[PDB]
Amino acid sequence: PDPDELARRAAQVIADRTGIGEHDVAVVLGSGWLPAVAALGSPTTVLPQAELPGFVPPTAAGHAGELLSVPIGAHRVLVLAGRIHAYEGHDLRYVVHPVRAARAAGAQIMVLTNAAGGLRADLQVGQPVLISDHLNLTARSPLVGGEFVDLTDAYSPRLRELARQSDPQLAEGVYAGLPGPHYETPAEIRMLQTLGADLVGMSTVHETIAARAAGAEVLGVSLVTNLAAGITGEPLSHAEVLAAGAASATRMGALLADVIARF
Amino acid sequence: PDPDELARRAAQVIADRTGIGEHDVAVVLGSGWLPAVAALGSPTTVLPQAELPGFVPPTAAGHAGELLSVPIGAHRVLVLAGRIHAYEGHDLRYVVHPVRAARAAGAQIMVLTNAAGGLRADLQVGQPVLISDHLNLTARSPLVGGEFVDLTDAYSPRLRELARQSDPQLAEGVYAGLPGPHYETPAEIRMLQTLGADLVGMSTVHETIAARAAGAEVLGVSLVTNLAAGITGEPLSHAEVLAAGAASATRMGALLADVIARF
Amino acid sequence: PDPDELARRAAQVIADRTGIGEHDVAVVLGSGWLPAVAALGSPTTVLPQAELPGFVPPTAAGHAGELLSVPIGAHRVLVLAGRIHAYEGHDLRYVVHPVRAARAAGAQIMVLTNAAGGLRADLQVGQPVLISDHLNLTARSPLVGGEFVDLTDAYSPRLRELARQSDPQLAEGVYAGLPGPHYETPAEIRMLQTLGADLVGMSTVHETIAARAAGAEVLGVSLVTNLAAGITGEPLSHAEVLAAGAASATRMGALLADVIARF
Ligand code: HPA
Ligand code: HPA
Ligand code: HPA
Repeated sequence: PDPDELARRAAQVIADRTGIGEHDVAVVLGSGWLPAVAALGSPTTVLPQAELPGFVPPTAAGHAGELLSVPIGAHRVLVLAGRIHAYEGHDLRYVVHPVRAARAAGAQIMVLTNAAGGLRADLQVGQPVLISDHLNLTARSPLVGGEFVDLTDAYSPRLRELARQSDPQLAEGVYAGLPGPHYETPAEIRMLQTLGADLVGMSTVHETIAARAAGAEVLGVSLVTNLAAGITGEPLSHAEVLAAGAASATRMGALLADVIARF
Repeated sequence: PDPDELARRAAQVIADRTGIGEHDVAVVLGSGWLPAVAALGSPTTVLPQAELPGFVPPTAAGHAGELLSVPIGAHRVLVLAGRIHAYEGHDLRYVVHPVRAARAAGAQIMVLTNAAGGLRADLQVGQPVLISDHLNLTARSPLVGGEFVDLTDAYSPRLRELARQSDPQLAEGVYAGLPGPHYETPAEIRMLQTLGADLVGMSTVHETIAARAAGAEVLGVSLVTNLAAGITGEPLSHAEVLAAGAASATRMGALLADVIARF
Repeated sequence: PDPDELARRAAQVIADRTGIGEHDVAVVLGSGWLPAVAALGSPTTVLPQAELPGFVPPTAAGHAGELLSVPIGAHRVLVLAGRIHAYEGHDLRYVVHPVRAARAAGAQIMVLTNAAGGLRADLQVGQPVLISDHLNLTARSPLVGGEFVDLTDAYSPRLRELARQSDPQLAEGVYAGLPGPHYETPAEIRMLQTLGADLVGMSTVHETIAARAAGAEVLGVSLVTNLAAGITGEPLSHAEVLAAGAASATRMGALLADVIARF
């Protein structure tokens, strides 16, 4: 039950079931990014997350997602379809366990994807934005002892350059992670603008900190699924977030495959 | 024990005990606002909150307040005398249950009142200020699943206009909700000024988010009970907060009755 | 088990074991400040914190620190060697219990020391900085009822003047307390700069609020152990923090002894 022990055990199961000793990249799919899977490549192995140690919070029954093993270029990639966010009420160890288990299975790069509100003038709905840095505004950490991790270049600049070779149209921005699940007030958005954020969302920051803690590099990719509250007046809804996710799914899947191949 | 089930059950008790099928407005009284009750109108039914499902946190014995049924104009109003704030240590479901139960009893408008420190130059002690928007600075939410609520116009502009017809002297401002129960340092107040806040307090933000989630409109009213730490130098105390509440009680009760009548 | 009852009981043990009815000053040593003890003075009594009521969180076995009784000038000083921070996962009552117990043993002044990242241009590694005020950015409080404490001059200006008589080179600054244990991103540091912070760390804010709540004056002293993330590019590590602590230990111990003597 130490998160690191269940991570090791998950990796044993992954290697055993896939035949693959080392998956060197992993992908965590954001809200609304699920339809991008087909466009990533064809999975050779599909593992229910429930059949893997440490993925499911002990209580609250509910059909977790899948973990896919997908060849992308010269990489074997672990793709996380379905995830748990802090707003679900479970210990952060479940929010970040996929990262830790992927790391234990050999992932040296974590591609952490999300749905985000755009805060910056230039941003359009459907636009992918690389994460240059983050503001963790949750007052929490997935780390528990005296485990001090340096977050300078938490979002690898070189993976960034790598990504922009694949799509020179890729802007980058600072992502603010909030608890959710309520969206923000217009006043809260003006505040985030003041604090230096370009993107806003309810995930990612803990996955990033756990990745860094475990020694992996991180590429962060936001899909702008809406403009942030108050910027245009358009109402925010999860259905609208899923809808933007699904409209951009072939683009996102294709982008991720090209970038990952380039690693 | 689902908060929505205890809300429904509370509403059954309310309708049964008051004879009133639908209370279409509710009022949550702020710290120090208790003496305003007399001035709201005469209650036809008084219900100990302890006799209502879901109001009292299982543990920590202590004499909760009352829920009053009060005719105000063409409305039957549920008035909450006594409440629980997050600084008490209980699950947020108890902080917001009065809102949810009022909603289940038919309230389509929640008048959420509070005591606040004034951050903006123009503000005087004893002055009521409408809440135009809020900064939730608690890192928490009363919502728990994937329950995504849009907080654009969380504080109904039209209820605002409505209120100002009753008292054209009503300024409005952005309210920052903090955890408490310690008051703020002068440095924290300068920070809140930078973040765009006009008012500061230890309640309200969760009641507002739960209201919106449940489909009610919100009118937020702050009594400025003191200037925020560092602005004038005057020391902050709860006795001083209660004292300002009590000095302004007839004014506040009268204001609320007039505004509510106008709904 | 009320924190105040275990505080009283700890003070009974302290007075019994030291022979000293009243220790009028206490010192809480920061990360990396442990080697400063020798330079404070020679302890007359050394008490394992485990032998004192309320210091150790019920679970998670681990060798706590010591509480030392040290004559410094005309004062008997309680010196805390080893402490618990919020990032350890324990209830805040354990983070602040040393303050409360010291107060119950007669401490009217708490010298709260820490390791901090420097955010302001002028700051050098190894430099002690007095805390003029704080930003509590944890979304938490060590206070639990309706216990409202005014934090105006939480860091006694007069103790400040007192300290600067001992070392006229002492700059002062606003300290931001964050949860940790991950260090900050460069974007988070630019945000803290915007919010008015000069120093950043993972302790102190709760000890200060508990001190004030209990009626003690506070002197806050940060050792700048590194420049904050992104300011110079230098990587942050706990080993580097301990190393700066140890290099500055004789200076810090000597400074504290001189200042405390002057009280
Ligand atoms: O605007 C947003 N805010 C918070 N989370 C989100 N997830 C998608 N869009 C948003
Ligand atoms: O100044 C304040 N700060 C926080 N809460 C308050 N409640 C009344 N006044 C205040
Ligand atoms: O830079 C810092 N940030 C947070 N905590 C710290 N403790 C020492 N230095 C630091």
